[PDB]
Amino acid sequence: ATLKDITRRLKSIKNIQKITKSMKMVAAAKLCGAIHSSVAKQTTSEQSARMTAMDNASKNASEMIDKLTLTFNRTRQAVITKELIEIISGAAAL
Amino acid sequence: DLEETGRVLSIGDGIARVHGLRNVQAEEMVEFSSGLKGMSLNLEPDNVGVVVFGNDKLIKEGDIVKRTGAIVDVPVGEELLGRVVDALGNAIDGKGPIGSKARRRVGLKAPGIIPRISVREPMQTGIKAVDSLVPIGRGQRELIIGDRQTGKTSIAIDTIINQKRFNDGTDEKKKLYCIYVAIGQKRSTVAQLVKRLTDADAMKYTIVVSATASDAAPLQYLAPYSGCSMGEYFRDNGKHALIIYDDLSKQAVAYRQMSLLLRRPPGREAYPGDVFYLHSRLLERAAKMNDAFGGGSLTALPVIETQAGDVSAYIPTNVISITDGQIFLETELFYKGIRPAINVGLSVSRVGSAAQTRAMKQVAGTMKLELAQYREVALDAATQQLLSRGVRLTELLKQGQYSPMAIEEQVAVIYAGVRGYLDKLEPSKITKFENAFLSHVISQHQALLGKIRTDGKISEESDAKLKEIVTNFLAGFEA
Amino acid sequence: YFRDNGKHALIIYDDLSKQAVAYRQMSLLLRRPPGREAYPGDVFYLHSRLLERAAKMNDAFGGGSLTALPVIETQAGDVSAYIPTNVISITDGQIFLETELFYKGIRPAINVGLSVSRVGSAAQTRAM
Amino acid sequence: YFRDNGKHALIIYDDLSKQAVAYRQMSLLLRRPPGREAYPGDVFYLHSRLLERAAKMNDAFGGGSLTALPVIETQAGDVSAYIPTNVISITDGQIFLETELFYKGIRPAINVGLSVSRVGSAAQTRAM
Amino acid sequence: TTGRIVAVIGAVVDVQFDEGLPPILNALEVQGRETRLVLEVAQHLGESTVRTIAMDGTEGLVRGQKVLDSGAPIRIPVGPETLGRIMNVIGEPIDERGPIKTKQFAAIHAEAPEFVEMSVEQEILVTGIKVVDLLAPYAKGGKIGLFGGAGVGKTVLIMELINNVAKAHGGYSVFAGVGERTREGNDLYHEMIESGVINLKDATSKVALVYGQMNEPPGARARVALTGLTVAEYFRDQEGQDVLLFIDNIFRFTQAGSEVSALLGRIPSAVGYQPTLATDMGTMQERITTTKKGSITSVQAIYVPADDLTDPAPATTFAHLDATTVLSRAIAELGIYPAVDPLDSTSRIMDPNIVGSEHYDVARGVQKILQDYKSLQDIIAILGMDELSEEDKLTVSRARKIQRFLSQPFQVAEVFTGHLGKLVPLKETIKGFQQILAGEYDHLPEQAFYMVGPIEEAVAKADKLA
Amino acid sequence: TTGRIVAVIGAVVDVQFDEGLPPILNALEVQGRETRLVLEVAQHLGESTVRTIAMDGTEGLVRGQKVLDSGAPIRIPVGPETLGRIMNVIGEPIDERGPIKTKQFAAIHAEAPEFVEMSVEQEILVTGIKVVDLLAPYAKGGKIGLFGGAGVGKTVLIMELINNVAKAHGGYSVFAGVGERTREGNDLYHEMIESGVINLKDATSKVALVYGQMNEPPGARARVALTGLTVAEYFRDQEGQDVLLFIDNIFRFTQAGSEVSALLGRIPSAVGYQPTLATDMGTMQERITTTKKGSITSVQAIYVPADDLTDPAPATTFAHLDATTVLSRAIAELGIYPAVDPLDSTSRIMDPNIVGSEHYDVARGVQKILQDYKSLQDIIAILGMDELSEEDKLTVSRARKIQRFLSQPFQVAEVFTGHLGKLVPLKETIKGFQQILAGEYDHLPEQAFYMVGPIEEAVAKADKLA
Amino acid sequence: DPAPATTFAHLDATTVLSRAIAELGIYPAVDPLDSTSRIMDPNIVGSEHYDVARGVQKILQDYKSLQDIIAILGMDELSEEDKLTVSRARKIQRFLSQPFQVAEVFTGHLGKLVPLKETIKGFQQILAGEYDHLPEQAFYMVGPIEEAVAKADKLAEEH
Ligand SMILES: Nc1ncnc2c1ncn2[C@@H]1O[C@H](COP(=O)(O)OP(=O)(O)NP(=O)(O)O)[C@@H](O)[C@H]1O
Ligand SMILES: Nc1ncnc2c1ncn2[C@@H]1O[C@H](COP(=O)(O)OP(=O)(O)NP(=O)(O)O)[C@@H](O)[C@H]1O
Ligand SMILES: [Mg+2]
Ligand SMILES: [Mg+2]
Repeated sequence: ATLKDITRRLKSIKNIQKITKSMKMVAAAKLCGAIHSSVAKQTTSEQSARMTAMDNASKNASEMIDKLTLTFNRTRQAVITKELIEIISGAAAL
Repeated sequence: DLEETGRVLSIGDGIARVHGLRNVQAEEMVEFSSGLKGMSLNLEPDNVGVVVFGNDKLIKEGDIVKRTGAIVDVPVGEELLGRVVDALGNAIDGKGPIGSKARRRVGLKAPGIIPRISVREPMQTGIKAVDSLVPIGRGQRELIIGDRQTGKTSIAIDTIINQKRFNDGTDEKKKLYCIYVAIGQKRSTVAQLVKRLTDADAMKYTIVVSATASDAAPLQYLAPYSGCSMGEYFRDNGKHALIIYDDLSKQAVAYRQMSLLLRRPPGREAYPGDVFYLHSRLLERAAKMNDAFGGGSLTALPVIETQAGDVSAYIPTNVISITDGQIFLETELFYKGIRPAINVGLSVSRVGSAAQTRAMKQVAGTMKLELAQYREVALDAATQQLLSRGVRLTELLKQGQYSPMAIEEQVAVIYAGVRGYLDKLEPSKITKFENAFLSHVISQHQALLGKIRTDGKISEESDAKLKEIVTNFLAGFEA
Repeated sequence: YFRDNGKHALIIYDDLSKQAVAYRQMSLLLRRPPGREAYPGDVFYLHSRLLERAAKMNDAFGGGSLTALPVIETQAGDVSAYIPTNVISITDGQIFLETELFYKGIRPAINVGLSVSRVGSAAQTRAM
Repeated sequence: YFRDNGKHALIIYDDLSKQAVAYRQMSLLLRRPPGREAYPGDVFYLHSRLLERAAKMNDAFGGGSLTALPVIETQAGDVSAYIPTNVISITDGQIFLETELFYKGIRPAINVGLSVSRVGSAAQTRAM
Repeated sequence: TTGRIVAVIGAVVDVQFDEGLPPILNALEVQGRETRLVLEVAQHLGESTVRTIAMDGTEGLVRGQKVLDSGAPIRIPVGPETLGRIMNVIGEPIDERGPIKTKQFAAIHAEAPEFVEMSVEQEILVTGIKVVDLLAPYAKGGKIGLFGGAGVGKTVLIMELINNVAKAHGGYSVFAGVGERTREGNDLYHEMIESGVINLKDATSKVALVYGQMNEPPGARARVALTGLTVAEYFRDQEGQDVLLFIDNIFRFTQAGSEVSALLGRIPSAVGYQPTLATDMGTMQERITTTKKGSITSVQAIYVPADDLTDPAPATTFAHLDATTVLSRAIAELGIYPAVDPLDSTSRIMDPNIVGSEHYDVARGVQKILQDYKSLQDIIAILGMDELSEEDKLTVSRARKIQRFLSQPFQVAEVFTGHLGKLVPLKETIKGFQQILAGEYDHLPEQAFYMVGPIEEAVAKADKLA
Repeated sequence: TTGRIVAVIGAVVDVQFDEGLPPILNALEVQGRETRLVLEVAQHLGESTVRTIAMDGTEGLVRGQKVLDSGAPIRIPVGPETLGRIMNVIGEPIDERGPIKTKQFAAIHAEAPEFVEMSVEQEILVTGIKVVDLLAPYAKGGKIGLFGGAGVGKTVLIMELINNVAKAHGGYSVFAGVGERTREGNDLYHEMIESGVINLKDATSKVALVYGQMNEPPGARARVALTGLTVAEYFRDQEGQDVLLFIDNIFRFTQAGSEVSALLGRIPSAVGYQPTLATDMGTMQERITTTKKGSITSVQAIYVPADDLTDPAPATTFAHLDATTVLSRAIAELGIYPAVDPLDSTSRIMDPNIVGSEHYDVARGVQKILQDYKSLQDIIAILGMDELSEEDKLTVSRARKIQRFLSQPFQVAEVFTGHLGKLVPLKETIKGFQQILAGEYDHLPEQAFYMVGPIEEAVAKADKLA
Repeated sequence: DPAPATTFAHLDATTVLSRAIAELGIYPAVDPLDSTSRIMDPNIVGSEHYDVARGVQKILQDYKSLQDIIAILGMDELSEEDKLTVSRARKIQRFLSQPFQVAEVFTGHLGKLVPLKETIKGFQQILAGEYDHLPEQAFYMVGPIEEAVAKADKLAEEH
């Protein structure tokens, strides 16, 4: 963990999250899961699947963000705590 | 006179610097002018550091300090039952003096290897989920960990309240004196707690040591230890006790205050290096004595409050690395209605199996497995049959508050779900079915329950009959 | 002076962030007790007394005013940092600026969603 | 000694991290205030002082040399940590190994992506 | 006994008393100053020297300047005549309406009620505000976290509560402005005057104001919560009332604490707060509960640092809360007032064994219908609100009637809203929503439930608007 | 000469001497005490005063109390009569079986073997555990470390290793309990008397037990390891035998060191630890080793506080190991036991010239497919597995069967797995995997490879599933 | 970091280097979105010079916004309008790189030196859409905008 990195993945996954939710609606209005998958290996459906896919994808990102942020703060608190103990050890060493 | 006395050189930071006391013992109780008491913590060439067990603002430079000539100890005994006292053992329920005739140091070291034996007697919490999936044994330590407002305190209260059915018996070897320590909580909650305990007629076999949010750190720091000594009384004299340190998480931050105040170098999350010893020494004192030492025991259900369900946090993992299992209470399960919110897949009982009654073992043995298969898969007739069992068994482990069940009734209610007399029933009703089914068996089948309570086993004779009692009930069940 | 004489003055303190930095240096060099980010414990008391000094006086005192505009340099936008936190609270509102909005073309680079004056319409003629 | 007698010596400081560790321990028990992660104030000088001694002498000084391959250990792969950046910003480049390339089968686990030599061509024979 | 200042380092002052030494927490009076400069004792350094934290500037102080031991801690005026008045940290009136002529005085430092003095009964403090009383009841003698920045109805909900509790409970109220901004502190004063809660003429004032301005030192800002606390205690232990204590920004109390702590040179705990965090919060919070004599309920506005609920400050504060009133701009926009979020605001006491099974099932039904309607939003918009089964069309409708019935016109809004405020008794609210849930009032238009009082005014409003 | 206590702080005790100052490490005996209380001289403070560390509680000590200099460090019994006995830090028996009549005694402090006594012989030590056997084989005479977080798998593993290895061992073993659970010693003791590795009647016992559990004060837990260590050294050198030395949690040795370092007057290092963490540790780990005079197969359980492998403690422990078995909570939470990290456990013995190219080539096949699956987990969590090529899906699938095929039911855990224990041979493990990789079982379901012994039992379980 | 963050205000012009950029083999690794200058005013460099600069920076910021969108979708969803800017971003991005006389030993190419005016023209034209028929590579590591076309030609013939 590193505040710099977490902050990077959060932003990046918050972005992804936004784009996927947008795609779920477009689909709704109209990657499509295992649709093209099935027929090759062997609309209504196509959009169905795309709706579903982005949906889950949207949740899966939010559940991921929700977990990164906790790690964000835990780690945010830790850094402050670290910086402080360092600051005092030097003072108590004078 | 400076051999048994001393003047206070300074008072601030939470530690009182005493001059004199040339004869004090480290960890010795001392008395100030104001009647307040302390402990000799630091013996130095020109002074003595005294942890003050109470409001240290009442101590002023010059105050006389006297030796009690004793290493900190507290009153102990059966006379403490049904009472409420503070960390020092002083009764605080207005009901007057304590008839205590014995004392015991709070820092006694725990029993060694020799005097022990693997837990083996049931520590029936009366809680279905617990007494079946995470079976506690007398003498074991089972951490109760979870976030604020998850139901931790219940797991414990229902447990104490459960014992009553045993203590109002004749056989002292099945009774369970209880001890509830309150660390850092609000007085009102304690107030509300014993009042509750009183109504359930539990306080008579219960001691309640309290060191609330208003009490100086040291008091809270201390409390758990004192309640332990009291518990040890029963342990070492052949009796069985159950002490509940309602969250050490707060005894830890209370200790942290003294550590940071005594200028001890901050570590992980600012805690001192000894926040682990703090909890390991205390909890090592809970144990199951073998026959050559009385056969008694001390079971400790400590409570740890996690932050956002982060069991990897410092303290949470310490205690976990001390106790014999954890009962994880998930916030999401709670606000979702699953109460008790016991995250089974995560919880454990590293030592409660051998201690579990043969009755449960039978039904619950298959239930942990069926919930295993279910936890995995959660069309195809195969898995469809697994998901059905799963959501039913799950609703079974659902339980109310303040109403611990009897171990025989459990095997009865569980017995249902395991054999399958719920497959055809619908979820939303399983709970309505339970309350009905259980109140039915209790009333019309004291015998069967009695044979199971007495055989602690569901013999082939008890089984056949229990099958009947359930089949001929489904028929007359009003969806 | 203007605030007490019926006149109105707008004062701009370019980065109190830097001032704080100076205060700390003196604090730590005198050996006071260091806290978060090594800043002294009364660093907040440093900006609070300065920021309150601004005011819209009553017609009885002349009607004069001292409006303040302190500047806070954040790091990577961390506003949950010690001094930014401080000031944010001490003051009446915030006009948040940002690089992304900048090179994007949005100049001045103010974040209408994040910026906020608690005084709102109070100082906004009906025309506006 | 070799670098000063028209001979070439290759030195390997197998683990300056541990060296930094020991240095910190010593400094701590000499009662000098601690610092970042508790190391001394001059941990940088600890290594910069040692690595500069590596060098290519001219013909007037024998024309010999001393090349160093100090080895630095990172935790959770953080080339962006104290000591690690301390040395990096000293040596003329660096070879970075990663556990990820190691299991994929890339042994030696050298990640070209981050591995450079500030000598480059200057140090290669015609054919190669 | 007289002391002599021997050490001044910012808001910290060490005084040497040759003979009688002043206990910890004892207020000392600095001699030779225009205004009054109080120094609260904090430590006995030894050598007849004591350390302290000033309650106001320390510029001008000189080593040797005389200092007087007031004999006890900081005492302030208590009693009826404090209501309507704005009190300083040390008890001084700052509303310039002259002296605070009281016969009584009390110390800001008082141990919390003892275990026996404790109430064991869980009663619900009726506010008369539907959402509150129905979805997140205020535990009488309990703390409630007020969530919501500004411009969401905070100042209105605060006074209304002052009004209701006064009208339906006879108890007064105190407002401890911890770390208040002189500006909003002024705004609040007049906003209250023009609301009725404060009267600069006839003693009809229902609230006592106590302020701890930001320009005031950490020492000052730390004690205010107690000064205002001591004030409220009088009305509970002396007049047996069920007071209401408002601490706007309990956070700035905490922070105030850390700054004192640091100034005193103590080693910070995790995240830079004071080691004493929990105890600082303990000693004060615990002075707020139900006693045999009466009770004090307190609404404390809370600031979550970095939006992190786990940060020490709040997390240390959530240990003392029984409820949370969450204000929401999302709600305020829809025109729903109070903008209390019906799903984020909650209560510990919202348990059958406490609010009765009946009351429970109602609050639960409303929470679940809103939850159901909040989900549907997707489908409704996308998949179109045309393929909604019977059970799907009623939910959305009923939920909307509920959602709006959750709005209530405040008596303190009369001044501007031009509408008689309403104070709904717990009985009326339960049945009101109890029915809506049944469907008894499905043959009515939405606006019928918007901005009303008892369920009656819903139907009466329906016919008129046809 | 007589020394007197001049100061006591927890477990650090300053003793002043008037004549004859005890050298460092020298063991002083505190006078006037019920049970033997040893203090270990840690430093010379000057002014004829030494700072020591107590090996037991220091309650009751009084300044001026006399302390005697034994004239030598802490000496404990070593020899065959220790076998079957249980001893504490200072070598006193704690199994209620009377004195331990050994001829020789040994100081628990000693210098590590010299560079010329070092052994370079590498020879695998098959354990029956597919994951260890496969990816990071243990070495006879090697230093095996088992890292794991609170409740992940250290103990159970050490136990299984005592089952699968110790028993089939022709020699003496030494188990050192350090800072762990006392009831565990209890468990161990009685499990050994059962199996018979401990005999209380005939003198055939093969295990020596040293204990200083989490109930002990810092000075003890800080030295117990040296005691168990010293008892192992006798068997190795003064007898030239193959010695097994288990130590359940050497991390406790360091942790303990931190508690006392504080009190010793040492400025603290990173994360609060002591400056001497590295050295302190070295002077100990270096003694735990095989020489030319004999062998020591050491297995050390290592606690990872807060599950942080970068914590100075564990971090600093890796360099001292010949083999590392890293346990993961994330893996454990997926119900994979032993929760061994296939991608973070290492063995200096994982060398083709040593375990063969067939073994090494499969090991790397497994760490490659899992590594490749791990790099796909980023895509799987957002876009599911419909966004993976046909090739990808294939590896994901084989990884999942390999992951599971890595689990295994240990005898010591039958109660939690509900499966009869399994001891898999080496060839069988090589084979089992060569096959899953070659795609030979790409038709069987994942759940078929979970919790099974050889590959054959992966198939059986497949049919049953139908 | 305190050291550098305190050093900025002391400068009248800052050129920030970026590992990210260097990693894309672009040198000097100057960040176009984090390098600023006090004289970057239209009334000091004229309007033509200024507009193009901000025009560069903007299209480069827009391109960062599409980095995400295309990170999940692929290069086939952007309207012909957006995918057009992405294609110009790349070229403008690459045209910012430049061989240094001092860095011959590194790149292996002949360091070029560009006159101001030839630089503006250079980017003025690319932003215009003129060179949308030329491959990106044509703009990578060159001098004035011409060599681009020239290299682009040497690139056509080789294919
Ligand atoms: N078994 C249960 N069934 C239903 N409700 C329950 C149950 N256990 C607890 N609760 C409810 O949850 C609330 C508080 O639970 P509690 O026992 O205090 O949990 P906790 O984890 O100890 N939290 P706290 O002590 O407040 O930090 C009570 O008010 C009950 O309404
Ligand atoms: N091989 C295994 N098979 C099944 N369950 C296991 C296994 N290893 C560990 N566990 C589970 O994890 C629990 C405790 O593991 P244990 O061996 O005590 O861990 P530990 O590393 O010693 N942790 P601790 O001492 O608390 O720091 C057991 O109760 C099991 O439920
Ligand atoms: Mg609780
Ligand atoms: Mg273990």
